[PDB]
Amino acid sequence: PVDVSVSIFINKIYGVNTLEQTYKVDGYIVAQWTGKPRKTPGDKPLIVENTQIERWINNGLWVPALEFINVVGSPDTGNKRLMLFPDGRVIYNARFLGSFSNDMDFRLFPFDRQQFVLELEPFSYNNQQLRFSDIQVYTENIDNEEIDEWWIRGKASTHISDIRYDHLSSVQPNQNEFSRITVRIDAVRNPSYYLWSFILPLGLIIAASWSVFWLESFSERLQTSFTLMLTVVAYAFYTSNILPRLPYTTVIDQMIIAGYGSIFAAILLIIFAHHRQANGVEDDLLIQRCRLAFPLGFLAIGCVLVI
Amino acid sequence: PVDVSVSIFINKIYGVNTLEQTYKVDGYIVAQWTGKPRKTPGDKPLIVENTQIERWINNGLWVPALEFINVVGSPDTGNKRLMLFPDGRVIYNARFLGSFSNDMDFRLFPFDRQQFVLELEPFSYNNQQLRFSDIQVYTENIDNEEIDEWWIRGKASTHISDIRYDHLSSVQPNQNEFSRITVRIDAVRNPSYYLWSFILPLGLIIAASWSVFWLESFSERLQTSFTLMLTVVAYAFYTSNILPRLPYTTVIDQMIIAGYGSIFAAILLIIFAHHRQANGVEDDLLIQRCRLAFPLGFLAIGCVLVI
Amino acid sequence: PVDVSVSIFINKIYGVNTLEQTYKVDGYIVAQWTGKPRKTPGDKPLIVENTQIERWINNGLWVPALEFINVVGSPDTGNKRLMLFPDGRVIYNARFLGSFSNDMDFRLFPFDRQQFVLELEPFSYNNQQLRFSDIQVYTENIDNEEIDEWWIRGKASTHISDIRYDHLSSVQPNQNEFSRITVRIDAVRNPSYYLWSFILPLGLIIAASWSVFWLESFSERLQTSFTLMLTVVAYAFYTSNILPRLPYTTVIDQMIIAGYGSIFAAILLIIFAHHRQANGVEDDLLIQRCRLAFPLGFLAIGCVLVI
Amino acid sequence: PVDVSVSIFINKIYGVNTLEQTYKVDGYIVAQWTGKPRKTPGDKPLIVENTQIERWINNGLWVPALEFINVVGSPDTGNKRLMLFPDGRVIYNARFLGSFSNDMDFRLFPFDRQQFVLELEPFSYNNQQLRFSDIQVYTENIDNEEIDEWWIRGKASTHISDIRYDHLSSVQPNQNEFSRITVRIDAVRNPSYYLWSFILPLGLIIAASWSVFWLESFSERLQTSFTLMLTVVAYAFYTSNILPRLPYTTVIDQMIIAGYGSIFAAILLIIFAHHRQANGVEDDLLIQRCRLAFPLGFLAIGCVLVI
Amino acid sequence: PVDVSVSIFINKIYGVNTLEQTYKVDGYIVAQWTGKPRKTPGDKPLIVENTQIERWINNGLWVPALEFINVVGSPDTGNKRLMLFPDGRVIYNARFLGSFSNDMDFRLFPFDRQQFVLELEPFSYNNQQLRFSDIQVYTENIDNEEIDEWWIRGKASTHISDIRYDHLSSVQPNQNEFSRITVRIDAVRNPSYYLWSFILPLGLIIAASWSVFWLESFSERLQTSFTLMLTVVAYAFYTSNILPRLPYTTVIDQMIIAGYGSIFAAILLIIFAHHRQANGVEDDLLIQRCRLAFPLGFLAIGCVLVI
Repeated sequence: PVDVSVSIFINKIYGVNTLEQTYKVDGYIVAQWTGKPRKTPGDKPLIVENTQIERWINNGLWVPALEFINVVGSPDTGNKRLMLFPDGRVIYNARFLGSFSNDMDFRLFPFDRQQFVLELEPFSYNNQQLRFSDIQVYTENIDNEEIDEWWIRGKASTHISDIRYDHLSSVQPNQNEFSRITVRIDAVRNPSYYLWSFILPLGLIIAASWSVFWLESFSERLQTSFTLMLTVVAYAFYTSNILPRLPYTTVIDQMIIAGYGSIFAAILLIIFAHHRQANGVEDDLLIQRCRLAFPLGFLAIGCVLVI
Repeated sequence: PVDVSVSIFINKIYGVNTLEQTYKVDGYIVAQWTGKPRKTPGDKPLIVENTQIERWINNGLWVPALEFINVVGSPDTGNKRLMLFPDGRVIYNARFLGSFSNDMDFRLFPFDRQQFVLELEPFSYNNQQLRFSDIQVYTENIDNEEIDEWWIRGKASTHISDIRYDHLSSVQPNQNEFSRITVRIDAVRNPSYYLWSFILPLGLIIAASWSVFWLESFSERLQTSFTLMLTVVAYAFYTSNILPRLPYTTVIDQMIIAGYGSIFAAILLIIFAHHRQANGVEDDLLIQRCRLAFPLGFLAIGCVLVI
Repeated sequence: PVDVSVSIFINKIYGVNTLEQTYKVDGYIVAQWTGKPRKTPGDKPLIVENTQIERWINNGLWVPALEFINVVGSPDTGNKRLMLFPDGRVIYNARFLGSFSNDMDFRLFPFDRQQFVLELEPFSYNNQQLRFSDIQVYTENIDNEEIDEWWIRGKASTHISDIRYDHLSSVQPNQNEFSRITVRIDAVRNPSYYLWSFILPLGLIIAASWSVFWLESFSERLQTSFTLMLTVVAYAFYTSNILPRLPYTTVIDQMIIAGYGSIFAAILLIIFAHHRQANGVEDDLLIQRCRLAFPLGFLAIGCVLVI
Repeated sequence: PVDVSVSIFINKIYGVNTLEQTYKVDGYIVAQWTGKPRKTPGDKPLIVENTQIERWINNGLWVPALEFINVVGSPDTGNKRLMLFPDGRVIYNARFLGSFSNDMDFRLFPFDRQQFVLELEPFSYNNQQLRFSDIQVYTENIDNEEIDEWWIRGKASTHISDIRYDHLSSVQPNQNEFSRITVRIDAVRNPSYYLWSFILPLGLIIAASWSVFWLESFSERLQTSFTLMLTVVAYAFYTSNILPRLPYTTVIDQMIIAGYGSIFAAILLIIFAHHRQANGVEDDLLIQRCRLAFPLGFLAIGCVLVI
Repeated sequence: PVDVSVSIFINKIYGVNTLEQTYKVDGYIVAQWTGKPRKTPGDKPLIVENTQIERWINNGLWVPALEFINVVGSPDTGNKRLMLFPDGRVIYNARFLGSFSNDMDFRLFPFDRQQFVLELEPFSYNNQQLRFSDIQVYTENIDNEEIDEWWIRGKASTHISDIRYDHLSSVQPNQNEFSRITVRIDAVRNPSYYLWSFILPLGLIIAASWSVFWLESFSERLQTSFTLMLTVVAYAFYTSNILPRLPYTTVIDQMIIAGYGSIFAAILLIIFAHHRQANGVEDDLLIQRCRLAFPLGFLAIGCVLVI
């Protein structure tokens, strides 16, 4: 009933792939388990680097394949080493860089929370069980991440449960429960850039759109609308090119629709004000003085987007 | 005439390449077939991991190469294992990530169907036959697809047919029929994002184009048209940059031309309105009152685009 | 002087790189040639799959290297198999996918003609000759290129010629002539998409530009032109991002320049209309009525663009 | 306590990945260390190239794995050679190209300060220490950066420090201190292109925005403001697409937000001038003559962005 | 002091990386050198293809590793063959595809002169020299043609000089001079595409920019200019997106600044014309008649930019 200790050193997470739901993790991994003792050179432990390891297997060294369950494609294995002890126990060490997969919601784009997860599990062993799992990191929050991508409000989160896999259990009846280490790391999106540089300009554009009501004539009002209309389309484009592509509406992406709407609603009022009259051409007394009433109407509906 | 069991675990479909007609499939695959019984260590089945497998072949172990017929390029093979049973039967297991090809129509872009398909067939064996095929997916539709991209409808279509391959049969007369597994999965595109953020703004922009007939003057009418023209071209760009590039007209793309036409037709009326007159000056009294006759004409053309 | 029959199964191409002049080809290749007989297990021919093939070479099996002359970089060799016959003849089979290069003229962009080419020739053999060559495409022209950019044309083209290579021919005097299979498949560009969505709106835009002459004033005429100018600049951008990048002027690219001229010519006329008078301020009575004389002037130069 | 001399020849930096904080370094690396003396063919030193090196290891030649700690994924090892000297000493030479990572502040974008760094450390040895470190570079500052992208202020550097690694350490009590070479090179972004072609055009536009106050009418003033609004949205787009993507506000990114504001502030004054009056419609006599008082207000706040 | 002849067949140059200063070269390379005579099968020369080569080295065949000094990462080695002669001399042939680097000045962007370079040098041998070097190019110009991106001013140059490498000269005292082939090919920029399709439209816009002086009113003049400003920003974006990214100001990039200035300068005159008066509102009679004096002022500054 083989015991396996596991420790995973995390060096770097990088590259969220918003569409494919994919991120890259570089780091090391450690497995420790005790086997039959052997004579080593001297009596100090014997060290085996890279290319040499595969040879020891051909002479009867059992070395379990540890698969990353949730990695997308075999990861980049850097240097790898074995530490064989004269008393038997064996240490497998390897550096990796791999593209891992997990479910993640991006609907709250400028203010995200995400959880990056690793799932390690032996490739073909059910009564070889994973003893304990450990990780690390070295950072400081809240501090220097007005420089950084986002804050890692969060920490370790170890699991290591057992998985059933109820399919073709008759291949080996009664035994198909595999030991799976699961690690998860929480993180929040530093909104600084998307607020200071995206949320703000869009609102001003939407806000400046309302100043159309202070134009004295009607032709002035209506013609200006199409320039404001064009202004939203441009900002919608600048939004879409730079922001990460997604198959749903982000908070920013909804704000873009809010601009498209606010200007189109004015379009209807500007026209309906002209032809809801007592004669033929009269801008309805009290109607064109929604100058500070359209901003109130827009802000009122923009508080139901929150809850 | 060797019998071969096959089981295919499907983990993930992701990243369709609309231009090249290509999608990626990550998962596992299993092959089982019984051969001459042999002595294993103890009497437990023997487990052979990764590199050791290629060695076992050099001692005369026949292991059929199973090629993916519809894969584009050799796939990324992760971990692989053999299970040699003392009673003869052998279970080949490997994790695979590969880019597969299938016919895909994207003309109805925001409302696709589609069928993701696998085709497995031994690389050099016609008597060796595929016994039975199974597929395993652990997803839920419709449910979390507001965070994903696709809705899946079908869920397990399996075939296992036979192929003729009638070329150069005199090399071996009478025998050239191969056993081919066929897996097919139906799926539908989540129209949500392209409606709320692409179909929606485009219609409003096209709709606002019609309000030009409510401009009083003719210089206003004709001059304003050119501003609307620019608005469509801009939105065509924003459409073209973010939407997946294709060599045919999508539904949006047809709606995009619909705008281009409405504006050029409006241009024609606006000018024809001015010089289809009685004497000096008269803008044809009723023709500038197609204010809600141009909207009706467009929706009529937008209902024959559907069927 | 060994004879070698070769047949090339072509599966798909699909991904043209217009700048690098490059297309991808996936398919199979077969080589058959008769050698000294041998004893096979039983008397059935012996099958060798992939890694085992390289083992047979180390025991003196000569397997000629067939190089793709016009492939850019080593192609992806999928599965490969040998067929060793008891009567001597040997069949080499392999699946390939590679990016090939050929000269391709794209000057007539929306209406291209191309020739996709494979060139196979042994890597180091002058008196080992290719017996006869075969090509298996199956597709059905005119038909499905409604969905794929191209259109298949004339199909199979085989040569099997001799090459001189007169440089360092003194390295091996009197013998430097190689047997080269040459495959060529002609193709035409499906213009449907670029017409309905690029050529057509462009014509509408250029046509609408001429309508400036029906604007009454001169300040109106000149001012509106600058909006038309910006409209043309926008369409080049929308064109340039989506269309395939090239180092020469395509047909579309020329049509784009026509707008730049028509507007700049109008700018000059509209201004010259104002200051070609008898008295201070009189728009030359006939010249501003080139309203349907710019439409005629444009079309005359666009039929000398044809020949 | 094995001594190892190290010299790292740097051939090329380049291709900074501003988002991933990543740069590539091409060059050679040399390891020299004296071992048990013996006999070479003749007495000239023995040279072992590439594929041959891997053979020598299996007969007991210890060659330590030198890992690039800050490389992202195993780097590309070009050619490698061993020089075994008859007096014992051995020279390991290999050409490498790998993607290295380091912390990079880009908040000062057009005037960045970065430090590209190598961190070398043995993969599995605690009393085998790095003797001395050398680097070779051959550059000139301030001079060729007319063309080169990077001004260098420092003249390389070398550390060769000690690392604790206080984890896992009871596996080997008393011994867990590793030797790490650190090489660091200072460099700056060179403002020429971003000033002459990005900073300058932005400033001119913001200045021209203020000339809106010199329009006689109010409709002229307010309508034109929306045109300036549209222009800024365009320029933010042109900046964002071409400039390197970052998760924070660069100097340019800050300058962009100021433009968005100046127009919205002008819009408000233009309006407040109109309705901060003695009657109902009088542009407040002094306030619309902030024509050269908005420029003064802009220049004063743009000096607090510096400090 | 072994003599080695080298001949390099060049098949294709393609894919300039303007930022990284990098180009791709596909072709073959040939090495010829005379050694101890050996007995071959029969007396014909023996041919060794690919995988078989590395085996011959392990039996004492010395084959020098030839490194491309300015190649960025180890290149893709296609097929390789040995021709061992009974009289001793040995011919190494291999097809290579690799990414090479060189310094490239792009400041005169649309009209460059460039020099593509290969640099070959043995990896670990100082008294084995390159006898004579030959390369085969077949590049005729002016003619090729009809147009392209570069033209060819020659065929090549062939140094084959001696290198010092003065760092660590005591590794082997008194002998550290290596033989390095240097091949260089000159090329000139085919400007055709960038003139007709980029330079020409800019001039029309810049020329049309001056037509603002023929606008009658001042509100006409000043308001219209803000539209012209937008036109340049649009064109800079379209320029920068399609044109190759660079770290310095191209000729085009300066022409873009020339527009930015001419339009901003017009703004200044247009306003100064209004307030350099005798009464209060009189447009200074001669100054607004710089309509064809600003074209003259602009053309003069574009001729000292030349020298």
